[PDB]
Amino acid sequence: VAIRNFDISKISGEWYSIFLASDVKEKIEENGSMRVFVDVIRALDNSSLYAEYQTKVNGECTEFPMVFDKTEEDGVYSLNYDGYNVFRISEFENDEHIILYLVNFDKDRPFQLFEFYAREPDVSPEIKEEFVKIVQKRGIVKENIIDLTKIDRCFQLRG
Amino acid sequence: VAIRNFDISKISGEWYSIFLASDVKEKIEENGSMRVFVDVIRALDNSSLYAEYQTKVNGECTEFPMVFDKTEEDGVYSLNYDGYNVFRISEFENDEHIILYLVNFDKDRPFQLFEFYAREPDVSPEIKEEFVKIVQKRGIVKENIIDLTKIDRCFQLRG
Repeated sequence: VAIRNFDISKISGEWYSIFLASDVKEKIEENGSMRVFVDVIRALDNSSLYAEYQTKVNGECTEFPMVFDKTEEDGVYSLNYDGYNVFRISEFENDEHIILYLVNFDKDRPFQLFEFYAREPDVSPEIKEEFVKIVQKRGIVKENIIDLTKIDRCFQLRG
Repeated sequence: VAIRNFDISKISGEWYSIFLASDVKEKIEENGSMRVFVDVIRALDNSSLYAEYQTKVNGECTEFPMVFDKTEEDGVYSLNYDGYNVFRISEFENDEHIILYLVNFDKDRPFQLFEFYAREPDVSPEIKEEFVKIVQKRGIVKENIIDLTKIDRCFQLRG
């Protein structure tokens, strides 16, 4: 229930991607642009955030960096990747879990996307349930929630 | 069908609010923060946009300005009003109609909102139909679409 602002001095280091949820399924499905799995986040110099992601293109595991630029609103960041994106990072229940709400402002097909990150590769079933509920309040349906701990997240490449 | 980038040199002057649509109805209902009716838009100096809005608080017509700040993405603007908002302005079918897609990044209750502006106070039924369809693709339901030409938009104050 407890969704608060993340303290950015606590964010750096290794994370895992737990769920992806979106009202445009194709973005988080096999070969979608947002089917990506976090590895590490680092705080850069001007308040920008750096992250490395694994992803599978055509069945092979790859990796690439992203950078997130701080907006004037706290906990809110913009990101140039498959167009322009704005999202908020929040702490979910405690500082070991991050809930992420993003929108991509594509002219023709914008969409909303949730990411859920944890310091552990898998989470308790209670956390999962609270996550689905939250996404369902945003109006996304359960079919569109993809549980990532049940697939290949390219762990061979982490580090 | 034709949804393109608005040419900002064509934007200034008088507009009218035609519809409001949102997945959080209360924002566009009587006394909601987003139940607002455009009057005029002006282009400012640094690419910022200025607009004046009428609104009814507790049954009396009022007015106040808003300013929209240009992001790096074209057609996309941020706005500090009832928290932090990001939206895209597009031309709808022709330069006399603007379709507006906004998100408010409130931590606890974010929402999506569409505004529809025209150079005329009312529009053809074809335009209306295309508008509802577009909103329904975004996953908002018809009950949440409020047709503004059927209420009081405080015209006494325009000018």
